[PDB]
Amino acid sequence: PADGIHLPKRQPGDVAALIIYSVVFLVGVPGNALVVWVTAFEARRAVNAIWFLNLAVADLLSCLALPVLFTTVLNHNYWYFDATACIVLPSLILLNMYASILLLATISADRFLLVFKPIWCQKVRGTGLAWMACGVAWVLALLLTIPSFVYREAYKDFYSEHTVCGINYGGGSFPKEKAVAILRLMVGFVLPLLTLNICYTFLLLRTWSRKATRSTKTLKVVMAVVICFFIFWLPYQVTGVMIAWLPPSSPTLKRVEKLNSLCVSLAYINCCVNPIIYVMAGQGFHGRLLRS
Amino acid sequence: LSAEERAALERSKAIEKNLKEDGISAAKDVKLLLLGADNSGKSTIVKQMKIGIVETHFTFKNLHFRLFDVGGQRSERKKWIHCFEDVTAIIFCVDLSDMHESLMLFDSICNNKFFIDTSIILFLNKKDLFGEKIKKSPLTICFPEYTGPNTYEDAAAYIQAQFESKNRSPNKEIYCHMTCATDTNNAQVIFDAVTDIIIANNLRGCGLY
Amino acid sequence: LLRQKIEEQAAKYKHSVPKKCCYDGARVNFYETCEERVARVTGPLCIRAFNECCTIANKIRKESPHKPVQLGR
Amino acid sequence: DVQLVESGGGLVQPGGSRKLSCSASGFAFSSFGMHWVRQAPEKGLEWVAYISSGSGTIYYADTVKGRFTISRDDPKNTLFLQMTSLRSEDTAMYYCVRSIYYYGSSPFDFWGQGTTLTVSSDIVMTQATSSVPVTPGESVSISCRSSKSLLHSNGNTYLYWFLQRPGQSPQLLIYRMSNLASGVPDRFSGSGSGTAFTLTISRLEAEDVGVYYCMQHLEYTFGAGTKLEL
Amino acid sequence: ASIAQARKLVEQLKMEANIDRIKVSKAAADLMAYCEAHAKEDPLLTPVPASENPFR
Amino acid sequence: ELDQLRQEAEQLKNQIRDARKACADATLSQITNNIDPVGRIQMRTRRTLRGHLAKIYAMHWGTDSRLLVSASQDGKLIIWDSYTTNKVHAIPLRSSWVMTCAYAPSGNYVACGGLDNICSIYNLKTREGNVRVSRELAGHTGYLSCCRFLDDNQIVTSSGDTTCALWDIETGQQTTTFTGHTGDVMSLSLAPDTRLFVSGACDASAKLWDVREGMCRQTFTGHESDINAICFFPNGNAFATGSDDATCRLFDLRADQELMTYSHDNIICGITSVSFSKSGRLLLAGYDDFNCNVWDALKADRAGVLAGHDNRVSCLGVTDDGMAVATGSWDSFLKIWN
Repeated sequence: PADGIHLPKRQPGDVAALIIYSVVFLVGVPGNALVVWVTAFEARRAVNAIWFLNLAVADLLSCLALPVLFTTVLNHNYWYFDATACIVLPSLILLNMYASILLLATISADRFLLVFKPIWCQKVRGTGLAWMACGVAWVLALLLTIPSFVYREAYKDFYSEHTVCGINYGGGSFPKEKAVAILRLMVGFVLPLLTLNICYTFLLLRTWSRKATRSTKTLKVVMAVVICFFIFWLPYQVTGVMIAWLPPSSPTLKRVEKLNSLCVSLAYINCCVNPIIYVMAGQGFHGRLLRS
Repeated sequence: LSAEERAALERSKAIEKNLKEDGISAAKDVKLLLLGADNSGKSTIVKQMKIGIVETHFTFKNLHFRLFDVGGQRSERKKWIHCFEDVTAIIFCVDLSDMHESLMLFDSICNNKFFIDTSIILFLNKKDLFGEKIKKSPLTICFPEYTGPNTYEDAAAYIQAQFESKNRSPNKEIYCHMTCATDTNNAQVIFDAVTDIIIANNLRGCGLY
Repeated sequence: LLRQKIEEQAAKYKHSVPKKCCYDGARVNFYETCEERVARVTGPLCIRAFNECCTIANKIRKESPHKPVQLGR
Repeated sequence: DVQLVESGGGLVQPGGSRKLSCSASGFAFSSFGMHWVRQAPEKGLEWVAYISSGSGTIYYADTVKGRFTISRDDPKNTLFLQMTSLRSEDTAMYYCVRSIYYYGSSPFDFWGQGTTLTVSSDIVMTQATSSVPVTPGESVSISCRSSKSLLHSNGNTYLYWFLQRPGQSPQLLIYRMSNLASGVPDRFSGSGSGTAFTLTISRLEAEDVGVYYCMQHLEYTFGAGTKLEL
Repeated sequence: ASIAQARKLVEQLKMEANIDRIKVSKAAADLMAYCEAHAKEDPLLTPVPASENPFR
Repeated sequence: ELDQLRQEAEQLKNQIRDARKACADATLSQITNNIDPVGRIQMRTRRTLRGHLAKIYAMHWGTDSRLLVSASQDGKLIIWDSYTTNKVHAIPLRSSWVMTCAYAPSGNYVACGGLDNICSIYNLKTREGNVRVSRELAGHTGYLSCCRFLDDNQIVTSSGDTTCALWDIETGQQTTTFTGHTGDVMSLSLAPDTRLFVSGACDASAKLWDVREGMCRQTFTGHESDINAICFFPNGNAFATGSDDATCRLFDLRADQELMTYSHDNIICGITSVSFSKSGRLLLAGYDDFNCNVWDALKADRAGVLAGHDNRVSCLGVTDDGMAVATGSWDSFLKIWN
């Protein structure tokens, strides 16, 4: 005999985020690859393209790492990669996610600065400044995801069908999981969301009260960006905070543990829909792709 | 493998760097196509603005304004007007003391295929002495179809409306202004219009507008 | 380490049915507690042994279970 | 007009250090890539250093690498060759040689006056005739070969012919084996095929007396020189 | 006066009216002959091999 | 008195029309019908040149067929090494309003001009090393539409004051002014023998000049709108024009009339540049709808299309050896086609 008797276990409807993962992969990888292609050294003669090149690079990296997520969430969290992959791959996933978020925030700040300071800009506005801001965003994302590099490791004893990739928060009392979760929340959904909202509100207030810069396209694109960001990032952040704070003796943590995959897929939906907005609001993006 | 004459490639790269630096330096300047009728105040407006084809350049609030008086070419306009495409604005100025030549020129330059999406800074120059003309020669003389009050304000408003009526594209703006030859403020008006155009272009480049 | 406490407890067992369903009574079923796995008396000799073995397992794990965290978080 | 003047010559004890200055006036010094060659009191030319336009690339000879360094100051229009650990093999006259590199250009066109600095896988070119007597009004041929073929894959053969009149700086005669330098009389003509090269003078004049040096510019070298005596 | 320009124009017309004109058949034949003669040395009409193509 | 000779002028016009009608015993279309078609010529962009920043308006090849000239709104006149995509020179212009440029047949001098009414001639082979301006030819009262070098010491410029002139570069004077165009001259091309040239103005007429006598030899008036480009046939006994009605016409000098018209119903945009090939069988025309067309000059069929420019092509010219054709566009890009 193997054991007493096996069970195949439920795989709830929240695990059915496979559909979202595959949809995001197929709609993002080719679109983001071509967006990187057009927004590249071919178009890296203007400052306005560096931001979208960096954002599309982060999006493409996240989408290319998505197949690991798709093959793991279906595999019931059993991990079939080496421990060195368990230490580097999820940290790269988190790095690309937070790089995307912070690059979106910096793009919003850049448009706000262009609107409020058109004469201060065009004096100090070059490829160097855009590259410096993108590097700052990437460095901030790396600083955020360091606690994934230092603590994530796999373990498997008295399990044979499974080995699982997890996180080591041992040491002193000094709650580390809660501190890391609060840091991630503050630097990924409060400060970036606040910068987005403030910059876009000020941008609209300045542009609409002029009758020359006034346009409904600006309203549509900024509203779409902020609404997509909030809708597709709120469940992920709130579930992360809940799993960080709720005790392991789950009063209601079972539902959130089931919905983790759904929330992460919803988070990836925004990554998928960033290029959609970029190409639907472009200056002739399809023509540029045909020409380039 | 390149020979020892890869110094030619080095020189080419140095030339490219100098060209890029010159281009980014020139992009920081604002180009204005100054236009209008003969003796309409173009010379007066440039002289009050602190300074063949003649280019007038001045700096106002950290912007380098370049004004091109294209009135020196007594040839076919259509054969060289495509040169002045991609200018920030057209500082069109008229003489209120005059007139239908100005209206015809404004109609020609407002609906031109190159200048469809280019803002126009309209100056009703020399409005100080237009009161003297309107006090003795009513606007009915210049505009036979004009009927209504012959007051200074109403006549000026009617002339401004006639000039703005030659505009068809709703995506361009005509910032009308009056100069009266006192000036000391036309630079501010040009600066504000150029600021609007710059912000609109920045929004266009980012996909917002 | 606590890794070897399972054998220290299992030394009291003396029958192949308990032996099988203790060396496989202990497990990593993240989705269950003891009562969930034992929804039947999987004969009489396993309910006895597996109860103790799974209690040992779940007590030893919970101090630092090192559970899986789904990638992306 | 174009004029390069050098300063920094003198008597130095061996092992010391000294800097040679090349004050260049009369041309766009920034865009030119100035060289630096030397000539021993009783020998031929020997390339020393090279600094390009904008100081973006610098080269040295094997016998001088490390000890020396070349520096250019475009705003002051001067060329510096800081020499350190001087040895008795550095007793020579140092020439500051112009060169501008682009398609159709003529490198080594202008040469400096020179400063007498005295102290108390390489392509080698050989000129067989050490000296050949000549008479005015006749036609004479000077030929030098090279160990490696100088004809690059782009169809250009990189051979330069220089003439050094007695007590004068060398002057470019032929660049790339066929093109006459600007101002050289049309009497001189160049020829060659890959490795063997020849320079022919028709109706030699009494002013052409001097030593002829052929240099390869295929990669980072002169010849012994054929002195013509009337 | 306004008659000098008209006199110049009529003089120009008289001068250029006396140019001997050959039939368009001869001109077309000459054009065909030149094109046929130089067809063999046209790197655009007849594609040159990549060995002799300097832009490949 | 004016009408008394205006009637004579009209009679002379009718007489030349009748003479040209009598001389047209056939047409090129029914003579070259037995010639096999040139087929479909596909050209690929071998080299692209990405140095300019705004609106290349003109271009001229070198006699050595390796060095280009490029004049753009950026105020730079950069000449390229077309083989290796290298910039061997970068000439900053005093006035960025440039409408034309030329490379001397000897290669020593490069000219330029535009809305500044001045043909400034730049010396390349200077002893100082840089590219100075040798002479600034002034005297025109209209924009310089085109300018070509007869040799190192003679240049002919087509200006916007309805006149062309022949200059002496050493002295800087108008050696022989040409007049007779009612509208402003927009184009100019020199015959291979250099003894005569043609010019096309906005009066929809192209006239045949001669640099020695200074008079006007023949007038060709088959167009309907402003002429923007002219080029001789390689043998120098015909030329092809290009106007705003999207038709290129081939006039022949001997018969003094128009042989063929290269018009298609799918094009309604004027031509900006026209040039033949080395043999003269092709006819490369640069149209306003962002792309170039090649025409079978003996059959009028569209041999092919040269697309790849994102904006209007403003200049076009094949090399002397006929190896390649360069097209410059308002997209600030040059392309070399083979």
